[PDB]
Amino acid sequence: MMVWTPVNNKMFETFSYLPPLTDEQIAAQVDYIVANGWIPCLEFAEADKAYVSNESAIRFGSVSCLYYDNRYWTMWKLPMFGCRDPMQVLREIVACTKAFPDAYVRLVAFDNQKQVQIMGFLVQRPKSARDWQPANKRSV
Amino acid sequence: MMVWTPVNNKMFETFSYLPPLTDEQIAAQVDYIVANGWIPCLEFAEADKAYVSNESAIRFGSVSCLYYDNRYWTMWKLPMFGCRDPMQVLREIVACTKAFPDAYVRLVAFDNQKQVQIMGFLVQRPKSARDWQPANKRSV
Amino acid sequence: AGFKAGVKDYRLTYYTPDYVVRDTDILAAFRMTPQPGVPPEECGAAVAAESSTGTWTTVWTDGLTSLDRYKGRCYDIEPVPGEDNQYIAYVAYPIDLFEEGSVTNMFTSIVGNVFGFKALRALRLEDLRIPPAYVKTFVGPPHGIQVERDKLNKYGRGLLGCTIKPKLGLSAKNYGRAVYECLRGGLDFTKDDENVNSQPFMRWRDRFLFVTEAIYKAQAETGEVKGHYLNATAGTCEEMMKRAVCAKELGVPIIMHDYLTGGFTANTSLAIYCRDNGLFLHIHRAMHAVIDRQRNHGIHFRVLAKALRMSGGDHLHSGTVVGKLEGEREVTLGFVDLMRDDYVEKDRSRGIYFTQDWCSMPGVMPVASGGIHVWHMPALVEIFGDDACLQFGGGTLGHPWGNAPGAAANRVALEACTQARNEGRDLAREGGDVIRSACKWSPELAAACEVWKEIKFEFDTIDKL
Amino acid sequence: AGAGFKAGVKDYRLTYYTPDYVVRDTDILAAFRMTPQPGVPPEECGAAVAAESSTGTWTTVWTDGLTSLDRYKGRCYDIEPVPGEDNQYIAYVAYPIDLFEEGSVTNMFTSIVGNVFGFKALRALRLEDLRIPPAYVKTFVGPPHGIQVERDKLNKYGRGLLGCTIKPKLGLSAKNYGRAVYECLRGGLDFTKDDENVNSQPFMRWRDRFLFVTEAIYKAQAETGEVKGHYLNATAGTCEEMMKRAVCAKELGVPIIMHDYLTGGFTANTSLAIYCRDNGLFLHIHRAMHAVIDRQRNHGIHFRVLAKALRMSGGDHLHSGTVVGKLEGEREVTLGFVDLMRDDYVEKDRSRGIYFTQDWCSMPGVMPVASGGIHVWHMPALVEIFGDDACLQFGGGTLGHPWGNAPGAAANRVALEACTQARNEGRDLAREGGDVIRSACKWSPELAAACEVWKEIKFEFDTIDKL
Amino acid sequence: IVGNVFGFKALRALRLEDLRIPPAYVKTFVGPPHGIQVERDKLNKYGRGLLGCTIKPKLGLSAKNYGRAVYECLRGGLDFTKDDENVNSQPFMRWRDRFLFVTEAIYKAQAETGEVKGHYLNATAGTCEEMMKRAVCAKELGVPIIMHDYLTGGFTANTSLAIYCRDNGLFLHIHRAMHAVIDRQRNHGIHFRVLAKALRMSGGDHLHSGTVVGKLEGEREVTLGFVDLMRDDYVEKDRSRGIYFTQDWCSMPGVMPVASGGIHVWHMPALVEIFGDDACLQFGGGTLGHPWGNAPGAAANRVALEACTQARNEGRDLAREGGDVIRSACKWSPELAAACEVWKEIKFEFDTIDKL
Amino acid sequence: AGFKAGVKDYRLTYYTPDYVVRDTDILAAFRMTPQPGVPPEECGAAVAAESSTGTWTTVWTDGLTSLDRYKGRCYDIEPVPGEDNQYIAYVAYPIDLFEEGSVTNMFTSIVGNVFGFKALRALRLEDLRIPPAYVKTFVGPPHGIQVERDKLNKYGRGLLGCTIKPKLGLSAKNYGRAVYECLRGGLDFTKDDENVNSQPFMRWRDRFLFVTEAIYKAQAETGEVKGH
Ligand SMILES: O=C(O)[C@@](O)(COP(=O)(O)O)[C@H](O)[C@H](O)COP(=O)(O)O
Ligand SMILES: O=C(O)[C@@](O)(COP(=O)(O)O)[C@H](O)[C@H](O)COP(=O)(O)O
Ligand SMILES: O=C(O)[C@@](O)(COP(=O)(O)O)[C@H](O)[C@H](O)COP(=O)(O)O
Ligand SMILES: [Mg+2]
Ligand SMILES: [Mg+2]
Ligand SMILES: [Mg+2]
Ligand SMILES: [Mg+2]
Repeated sequence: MMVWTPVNNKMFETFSYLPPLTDEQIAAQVDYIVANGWIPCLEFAEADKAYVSNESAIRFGSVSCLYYDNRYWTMWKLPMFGCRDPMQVLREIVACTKAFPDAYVRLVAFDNQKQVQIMGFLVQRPKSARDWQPANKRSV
Repeated sequence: MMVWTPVNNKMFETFSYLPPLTDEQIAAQVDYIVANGWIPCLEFAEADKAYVSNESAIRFGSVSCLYYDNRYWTMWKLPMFGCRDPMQVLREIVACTKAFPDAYVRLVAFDNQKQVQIMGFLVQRPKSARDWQPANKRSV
Repeated sequence: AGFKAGVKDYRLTYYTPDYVVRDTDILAAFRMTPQPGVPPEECGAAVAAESSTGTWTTVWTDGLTSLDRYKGRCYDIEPVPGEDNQYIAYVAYPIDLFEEGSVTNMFTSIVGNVFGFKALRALRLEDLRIPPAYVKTFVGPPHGIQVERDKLNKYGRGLLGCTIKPKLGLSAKNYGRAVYECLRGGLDFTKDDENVNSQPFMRWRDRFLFVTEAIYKAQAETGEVKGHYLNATAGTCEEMMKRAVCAKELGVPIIMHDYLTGGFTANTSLAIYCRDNGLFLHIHRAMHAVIDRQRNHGIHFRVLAKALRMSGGDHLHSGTVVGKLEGEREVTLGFVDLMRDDYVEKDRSRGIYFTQDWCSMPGVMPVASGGIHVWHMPALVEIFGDDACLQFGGGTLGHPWGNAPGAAANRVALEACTQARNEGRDLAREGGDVIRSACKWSPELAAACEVWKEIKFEFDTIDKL
Repeated sequence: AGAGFKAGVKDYRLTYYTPDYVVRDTDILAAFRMTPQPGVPPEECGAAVAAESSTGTWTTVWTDGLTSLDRYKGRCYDIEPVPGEDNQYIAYVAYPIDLFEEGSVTNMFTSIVGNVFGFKALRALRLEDLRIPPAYVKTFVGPPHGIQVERDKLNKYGRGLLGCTIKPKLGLSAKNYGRAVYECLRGGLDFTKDDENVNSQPFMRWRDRFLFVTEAIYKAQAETGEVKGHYLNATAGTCEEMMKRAVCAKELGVPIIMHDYLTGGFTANTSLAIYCRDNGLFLHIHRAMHAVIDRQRNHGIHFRVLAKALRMSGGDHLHSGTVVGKLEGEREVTLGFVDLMRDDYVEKDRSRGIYFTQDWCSMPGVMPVASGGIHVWHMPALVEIFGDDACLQFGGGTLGHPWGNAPGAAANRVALEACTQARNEGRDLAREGGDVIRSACKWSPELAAACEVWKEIKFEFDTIDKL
Repeated sequence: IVGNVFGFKALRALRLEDLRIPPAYVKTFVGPPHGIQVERDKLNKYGRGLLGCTIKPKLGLSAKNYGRAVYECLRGGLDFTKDDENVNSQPFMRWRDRFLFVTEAIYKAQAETGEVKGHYLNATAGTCEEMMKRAVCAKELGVPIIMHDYLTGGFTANTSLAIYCRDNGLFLHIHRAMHAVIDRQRNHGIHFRVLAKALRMSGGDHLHSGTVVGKLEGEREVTLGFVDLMRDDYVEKDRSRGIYFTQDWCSMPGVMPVASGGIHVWHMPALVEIFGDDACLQFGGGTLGHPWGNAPGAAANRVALEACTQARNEGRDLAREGGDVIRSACKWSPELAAACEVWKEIKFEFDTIDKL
Repeated sequence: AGFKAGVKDYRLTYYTPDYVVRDTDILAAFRMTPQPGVPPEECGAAVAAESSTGTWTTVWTDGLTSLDRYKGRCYDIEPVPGEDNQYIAYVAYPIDLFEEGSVTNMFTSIVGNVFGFKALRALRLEDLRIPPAYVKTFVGPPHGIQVERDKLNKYGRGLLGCTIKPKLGLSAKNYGRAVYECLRGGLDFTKDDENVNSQPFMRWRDRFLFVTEAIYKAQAETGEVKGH
């Protein structure tokens, strides 16, 4: 019996239960976005604004249902409308992480027919982050 | 495309989106106060009391609408009623910042006919502040 | 035309094979089995009459109104291939017949009395064409798929749920204990069993409190938004509402309701409350199979699913295809589209008898639940795509290492399958390989895979097209 | 080591088949007509039904050990073969009283019929009967009034009550509804009613109807000197609309509303029954949609269970079928559930479909309503089948009379009273009924005209829901 | 005053140009929930015009995308964003979902910038009951400001809403949707100045005033006249500005004029010159149409405003030197430079219908 | 198709002369007078755009949604016989644009801002096609003609009413006096003048009471149902 650790084992939604994505694995996800005609976009946040929190609810009556702070992150430039070139997305990942080397950065894609984000995963975490585990240390 | 930074890019209301005011630019603003017969006043706050916050709302029912802590700052002496001398205002800026070298300090002016503050801008921030950007680093 | 007292054939008034249906008419497809000696035209006409304006003998009061304006009309009859005494009778109902926003009223007319007529041996409502003009009278679901994903901040994969077990008999604190351990391992949701309401072994408000502690603990631990469907199902509307109110006041994301055992009137009220207070509403279809299992008699689930979409729910159970409960693949894919999509073309190969235009009513999240485990993951992802919630009750709480490892195994399997699909892999063929690959770096998945390796649910299907 | 957690799938019968279990007097009992898939032993199929309607799922869970499965588990304690069937069994399941929410029919159904009917391992399943123990019966408010109180408030004794659905079902205006109602009530009917599907609609909004019908009730009552009512439909899309309609009836001072308990639902129905108890309104229950569930012998829930459920949830009247009219209901089956609706104590009697002795522990009886495709010639049989404690309803049988509603009502009232008198005198209604009606025709021209129009009209078909 | 007389056969056309509302009648009205002084005081904003922005496209955005656009707009330097007048509750976006996501956006941008933020959440609805439910939700979220379309919703609903806002300390922004149906033609209808007076009496903290220079009509002198009628305590008769009667407001709070519609960075000097500091200037397209997105768009507008404000304060003539002020600011603001380039040639100059 | 910042003609997006209207679309007929130099196609397109989804310059957010799904469409333009510069511009609005049951919202879109555009000299909304699917979202009138006649028990002739005069200035009791005398002579109804609400010369509740006495007096006297 292995025990799933409650310390410091923070996750990051889609794909965070897999081993960290290789560059080839990231490129394959980008190919998927383009193959389907979705709109790629990058978003980022400083460490303090990375995980869901409750601080604004201090201002509320009994209306906190499905309200959380830090769901919105900051948009990198604009969604890449009309983008049909995976290499363009990969170059924006490089540009974004270069400008914000200490930020969390996620790649997302929008579908304008359903008007919803249709995919997303983390592409950078700050190297100072220690609130997460390697795949083989998630259980003990 | 340049990206407007969300880190640490705090502003300070009127004129905070311009390059920092020169002494000549500050003197010109003071001339404007005197030319219009408004009442100059200085206000100050320690760093912890500088920005709008919500802590008191813990004591509230559903009445937090347009309530924020740290809107009021501390009055330096009294509003300079009857002041018609710009040099007098400039000398009080010197005196205030000398007495409180680590405080935020803003110059304001009141109109007693409308009974409202009619102008205002920051004249000092503590040199330990690092939550703000120079004009050319506001976007990346 | 004077009033003539006495009995005459229904078909003289209610069989209109030349009628051109109006775009505002509600249409019904009935699988009809007449008694010997009852012509299908008469049987269809009887169904149309007694679900609309008519009774067994001529009434004089018809003359004060316009029967042409109001009557239901059997406008077409199809023989059923492979059946000597089965017909699809098509009935058109004018929109004027229905109370705006009332699924209860729609069912009362269309399925109220006709299933008990001596003149027929069996009757099954297969489908309903709900016209935009009637759809528009309904509030519909509190939120719907897009809004749900947006509030949860969850995209790019199926959602994961889990019913706490044993069904009954756990204390409130043990419920929260099980919930915390499930959520912290990677599941998005857990839930009350459909029959967990308020009972001597566990009173509802104690459960809501302990579960709330568990939701917030797992959320803080993982950094992912968590929920648990707290059951509002109750004996009275007043108790149901008390439970919804408590969830609101605890700030938690989601409640559930058993829409068929609680009923459409209670359900519609609850859905409205959820819209007004921003609570998600998970719908459990308890008792559906009493109604929808048999091919010859009852109401097909696709109609029950449309009815729920109209009455209101953010989630509705859809079956698994591969799990312990019945649901044939093509039948399921058909009603899943009817639950999620805005516009669904007629397609008899998937049991869709009518083109259905939902006129922007929000889509309902299908929930695949019941007798599924890690090895089913490739098929589930292939069948449902991303816009579904996949639930593993026993498939989590039956993991040899406990709830958290159980949750991790399911979450690993889901994400591996999702990644593989995204990479161009064929889940139908390579699914076993995807799971086996993931087993190499996930001991939690490897343990789950070992326990349930041989377990399949393959039986002759009753509800066939 | 004692009993540890062992992960994995095992047979349900290892835990949930207990053929030596002695049922407790507080247990809820279920009789399931069960058709297993080939290769599934009836013991395993019964055990699966017991498990998945109580505490169990498809694989072993560790959490069982935190509690006492022995205390909480449903138990398949007996399996009976069905005479004449190769693959049908009656599986008997006992559920501890602890499993159920007090006063909630919704919860009882959720456990017992929630998921088990959809299991791949079975081909068909039908709930035939439930034994509701006194200790569970006592948690329910039950019916707002019941038969005795109903007769007492109406001041009506010594005969069946007479009702009538207004027709056409839909399409009449509010004023025409009240017009039809007045003409029906004044001719001798005790009640009229909204059709089950008359709620609120473009051709007639509910509040307009309630108002005109109220005028009609009070006019007919003043004219005849007999208490009159009309079941005003509170059935609605939401609990809030349902309650608004009940409130309006209360404020008009009228006697009776109705609810479609299956299409509206048990949660709404129980709420309404409680409101009716608290404000002294009669609640007529229409069983719209029951036949979707209860028609077929091999699958669903028998009406007798739906009738018990209603009695617990609350209703003063419930439709019972006619036996002889346009809708199905076999005599012996019907007599069985009529007793279950009305009586305090009903002994096991398989020849009437009563699988369990049922003790109602003084919960009020529900008035059976015989309605649907009946006319004056049916009267002797109806009185013979039901006795005095029933409401007999003639919709078409009133509004289809060649002389109009009041003569139609008079014909029905004359037929009922003649049959009642004849029975009281010692006459055998089964044999002499035709003669009783013909005798009454000599001094009742209204009855004579009704008898002529419907002389040849019968409803005789092969019965689907057979014992 | 306007009930039946406009339809009389005996006349061909009739237009109500002005009303003299006497102090004794003014005093019977609650009036605006807060007014200009209180608004500035609660916001802690002084010394410059306020900046707003309508989210676009008008309709068709989801609740989450609405909040996304809102956060990006506010964080770049705008004080306010707003629902479009016709954004109420609809199939593509239900109101309560919007209120929630927008609330997240307001608080995010406020924490990021250290300046008080708001977004006018639309309480306009089909019924008084729906309108109130929306106002209540805003109150319970603790957000600063809602909006109402006073003419399409109506005066009875508006007055009720203004009283609720007074009693619960919510700002009330007023949109004048449908005014031009009534006030456009010289020969017939009701001049806007009367509609503005009516609003001031009924209650509103903001009212749209026109831009003079933007996509919608408003002649300079006409506008300056009713702007004074909206803001000031006492306005002398002045026919050269369409003021037919001396108007004494007897201390009823002033209403903040909102200049909105078809305006961009190059209009900034004229706007500041026309309105002065006591106005809210709104750039919808002029923000969400910036080539670099909402935050840069907002920054360009905020930079332009502050540059013009500084220049005016220094003694510069905005009417003459405005172009130079903007060009100077372009040298150190790449956001402003990019905005200036896109809209350089864009003007709205047409023959005026509503002439004195 | 990427985001391209800047101003382009409205007609490029909002003039769709080949559009086939849907049975759920709300249709508007606008009598439109463009400014000199503004083509009627561009003017009609501007009206369609600014009453639906569009503004004066291209916004990037269009790409997050489907403009095709939501945009108002000027789908036809008719010249007006006898007019050199007047056109009927027909606009179709998708049902999705409107709040269910809200006349306020319908007016806000269709007549909210477009009448004030500098690019046009005059605009008049002549007609609206309200489709059944939108009609069905409204409660509508409390009773309507048939129900009204039925509750009043009045058939076979026009109903008769009467506004009390002078418009303003009568006391509550004199109002009731005038009302009683009117109703008793054969009128079915009398009424408050439109501007009679509550005022110093007559407060509403006093009037309601005196009028009520008058209604019931005239009803008892005549045997006919009366109202005010
Ligand atoms: O009670 C149960 O069996 C479940 O909790 C699943 O348990 P497991 O995950 O342990 O199998 C669900 O309620 C059923 O899936 C309902 O069936 P359906 O979704 O078909 O309506
Ligand atoms: O809608 C009808 O057909 C009735 O109004 C009877 O009309 P008639 O009197 O004209 O026959 C009743 O609702 C049925 O009796 C219901 O069936 P049941 O009692 O079996 O539930
Ligand atoms: O819907 C619009 O057009 C606006 O959102 C402006 O959008 P842009 O910022 O993109 O131009 C405003 O409502 C108008 O200013 C109203 O006109 P007015 O102020 O004259 O009442
Ligand atoms: Mg369950
Ligand atoms: Mg009926
Ligand atoms: Mg707008
Ligand atoms: Mg008048």
